[PDB]
Amino acid sequence: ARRRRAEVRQLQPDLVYGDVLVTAFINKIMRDGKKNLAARIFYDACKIIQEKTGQEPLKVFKQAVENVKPRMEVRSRRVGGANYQVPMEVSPRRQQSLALRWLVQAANQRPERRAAVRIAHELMDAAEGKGGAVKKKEDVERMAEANRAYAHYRW
Amino acid sequence: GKGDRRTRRGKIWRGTYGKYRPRKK
Amino acid sequence: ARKALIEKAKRTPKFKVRAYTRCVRCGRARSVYRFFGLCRICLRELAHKGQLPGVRKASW
Amino acid sequence: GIKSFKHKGLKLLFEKGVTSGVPAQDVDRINDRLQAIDTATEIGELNRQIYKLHPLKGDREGYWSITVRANWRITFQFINGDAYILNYEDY
Amino acid sequence: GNKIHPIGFRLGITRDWESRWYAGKKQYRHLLLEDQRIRGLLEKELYSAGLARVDIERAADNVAVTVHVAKPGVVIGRGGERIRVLREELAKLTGKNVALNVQEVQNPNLSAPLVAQRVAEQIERRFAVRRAIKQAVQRVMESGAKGAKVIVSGRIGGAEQARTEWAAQGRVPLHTLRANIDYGFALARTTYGVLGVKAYIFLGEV
Amino acid sequence: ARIAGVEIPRNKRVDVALTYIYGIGKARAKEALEKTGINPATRVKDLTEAEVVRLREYVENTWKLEGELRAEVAANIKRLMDIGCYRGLRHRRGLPVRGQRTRTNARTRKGPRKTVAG
RNA sequence: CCGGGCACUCUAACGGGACUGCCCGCGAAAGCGGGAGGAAGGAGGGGACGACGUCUGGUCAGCAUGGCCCUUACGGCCUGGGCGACACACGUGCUACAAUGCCCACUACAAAGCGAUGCCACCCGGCAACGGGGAGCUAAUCGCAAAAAGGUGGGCCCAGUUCGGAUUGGGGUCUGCAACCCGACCCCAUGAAGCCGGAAUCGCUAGUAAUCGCGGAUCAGCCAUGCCGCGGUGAAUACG
RNA sequence: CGCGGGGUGGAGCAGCCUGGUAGCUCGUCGGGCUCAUAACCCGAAGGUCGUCGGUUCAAAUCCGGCCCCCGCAACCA
RNA sequence: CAAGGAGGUAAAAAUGAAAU
Ligand SMILES: [Mg+2]
Ligand SMILES: [Mg+2]
Ligand SMILES: [Mg+2]
Ligand SMILES: [Mg+2]
Ligand SMILES: [Mg+2]
Ligand SMILES: [Mg+2]
Ligand SMILES: [Mg+2]
Ligand SMILES: [Mg+2]
Ligand SMILES: [Mg+2]
Ligand SMILES: [Mg+2]
Ligand SMILES: [Mg+2]
Ligand SMILES: [Mg+2]
Ligand SMILES: [Mg+2]
Ligand SMILES: [Mg+2]
Ligand SMILES: [Zn+2]
Repeated sequence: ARRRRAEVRQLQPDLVYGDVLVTAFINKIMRDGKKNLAARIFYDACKIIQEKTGQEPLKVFKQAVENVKPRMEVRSRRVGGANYQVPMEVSPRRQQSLALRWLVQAANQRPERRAAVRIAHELMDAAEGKGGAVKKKEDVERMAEANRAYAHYRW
Repeated sequence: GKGDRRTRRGKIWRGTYGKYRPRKK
Repeated sequence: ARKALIEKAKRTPKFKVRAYTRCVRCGRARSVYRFFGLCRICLRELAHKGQLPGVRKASW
Repeated sequence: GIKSFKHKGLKLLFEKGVTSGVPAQDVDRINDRLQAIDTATEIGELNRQIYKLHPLKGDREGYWSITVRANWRITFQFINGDAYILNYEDY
Repeated sequence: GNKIHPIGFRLGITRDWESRWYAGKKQYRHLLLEDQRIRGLLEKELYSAGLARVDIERAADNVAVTVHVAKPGVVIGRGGERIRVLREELAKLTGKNVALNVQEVQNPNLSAPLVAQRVAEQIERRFAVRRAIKQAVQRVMESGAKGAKVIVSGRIGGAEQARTEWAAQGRVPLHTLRANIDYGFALARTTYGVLGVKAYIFLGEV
Repeated sequence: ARIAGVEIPRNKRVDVALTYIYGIGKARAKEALEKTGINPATRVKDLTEAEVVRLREYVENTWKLEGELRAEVAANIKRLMDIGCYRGLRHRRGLPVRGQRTRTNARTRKGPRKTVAG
């Protein structure tokens, strides 16, 4: 019954960058608890960003996250055996989490061969507003758009 | 290939040694 | 088959592989520790009794 | 005709006369019951007062239950003049 | 229910051992069997003494054995028998230094094994169990105890129906470690079966 | 190149291409090209015809392989035809040869499930 | 490795160490929030501990025990068989379906435990399992063990394909009186199903889930992918 | 005995006329949900088309002979 | 700043188990 509001977990800043965000992204890359392979892939992809574009990956990655941020999402709620879906706003914590999660997932959805090039490209596509994650973001906002009827149920 | 008897990895998992996994040096 | 069966367990002749462990306090053939010569059941009894030198509850 | 057993003790008493699977004082009791279930051509014959016959309910539907003694039952499926799955169990 | 043996629960701090010797492997097994056969042989022809403990100590062929008894009446002055061959019959499968001592347990009403054994005798005397429990507790409580508790379980007064008679005065905290709680148990053999008597005796600590 | 009974594997490393023959596997593979003295990491694409001839001549001879040894293997099972042993009956019933568990599993010899129900 | 030294690390024996004691705010009190205080905090993180009682719960096959029954036998010994059977159904699992992947070589970084009726260094034969030798070790001395994921290099290049390892043929080793029913490994050749799971269903809130190997018990051997432990790298999220 | 209709998985019905595909509900069998049963959800299996002949390259289907089932008709003296 | 008197009321979900 959540007596405690569960305090927000804080991370360690990365190497060379100091991000309070990049490490969170590396973590999503991480599988089976191998931060070595995870971090390597991201920094690898950072080197890949430099090639296809003359931009610093610290902004390319930053803007990509900003473009894959759900303004509002759909929430299933009350009365009628939980029949309604109230479109709710998204907390900065949750926009944060969804952005990075959808990025990595869409990144591994790509037909490319190497994990680094998937990350790099999906970030470049998302920075422009083209990524498959941006599709996911825009999709979730469609659902939230179509439910404005009983949005006044709010909460 | 943790169950293939023709790998250093499968030989680890099985425990035993052999040609695919020599007893060091 | 229990009395004549704790006989064989101490008799131990005829082929070396036909010989087997067996709790002494009981007659248990399973979970017999070589260290005490007892089954897991008896061992627990005596450990609570205090009749097992040094043997003490494990908490960590 | 009894055609299949689920209880080994019951099986041995009727087949070989091996009594070491049942209680010793219920040997005659269990015997007369089994012979009755063997001779029975329909469930209606297994209806003597001393048997307290009844079909079981729930997941045991399709089964029957005559009383040996106390809380002890012989359960089975009777079908077309034959009983199957003769079990000895608690009520 | 399910509760751990209040003796084993201590062992380390509060309540020391009962067989205090050290050995490595290849020896522990043999010496423990001998040790237990001593306890087994003693219990038989020494029950009339009512022995609270059977402490045992060793030091390479030394085997010391301390028998705690309420009333050591069965020792009778040196060559008055009841000790001579009696402490010498141990070495018929031992052959080691059968050093048998005898202790005088002062108050038997504060020795848990003795309490339970007195109760278990009364069950076999066909006594009224509930009244026997009550008295034994008060008897223990009468001899200065800080808390007591006796438990007989099963087949009380014969009669087809296993029961459990319960009585306890004062304080008996089993969960506490600094407890000094003596635990005893006894089998009452009856013509209608077997029932067990637990006895808890408690004193202060800190 | 039609090495034994097969020819299929083109541009894909001779130590690997060799594997595509019933009788070669992996150990006999590098064993054959070190004994014939050919580079394992080659193209397989019809390289030096001489290396291919030597390879073919050694491999196809030496030990039995392809359809010939399939016949021998099948004949070794036909050994336990006649009035054969227990191991033959396991080849007869279609059940596992090495006495394993057949109460469950053993689907690789029994085949897919049939389901009786009762 | 020696001389020597034992301050560091470790080893294991007793101790010191926070009790929201100190500051602000709230309150009648308990207490709650917040802050320098320090390794630590408002039961620091885990163990052992399971009230009166409940389930005619479980256990006469650990053992004890009332009653009933068996005694040239419902007891006793032996050889062999069976518990391992298989048209099927459910549970708990292990290995996978690949490229944050697999293979080969090189090179690092643990803890907790076990061993002189055994662990077996280093050589020698052997593709290997293993066999011949044979040193040290009653073991923080010697041995089991190189930890493995990791790192470096190189090779496959996305196809059931160097993924996957089932199944089967042949040849061998070791324990054992003996391994056909029914043992574990080693080597050659086969290389199946599976390309990620229907209705449903499980675990876990911080060293935690996931992933990686290591030890022990029982043990001649071993059907252990189990159980009990050990450490390595190490997430996500909790509005409510 | 005269006309008309009909025999199809276990049950009840389609498909026949415009020959090459046998389909539907229920039941059955497997698996889920539940302490359990029912309901519900998932997934399967199941038919000599009454029978004997004939036409066809091919017959549940088109054509005859019997075999049952159903419905009409059997009037004037 | 403290409430009495007034009114719309959940859903679709049925059974019972085998000597006192
Ligand atoms: Mg044993
Ligand atoms: Mg088998
Ligand atoms: Mg407590
Ligand atoms: Mg019961
Ligand atoms: Mg018994
Ligand atoms: Mg079994
Ligand atoms: Mg396939
Ligand atoms: Mg594929
Ligand atoms: Mg929790
Ligand atoms: Mg069903
Ligand atoms: Mg149901
Ligand atoms: Mg007219
Ligand atoms: Mg009804
Ligand atoms: Mg009722
Ligand atoms: Zn025992």
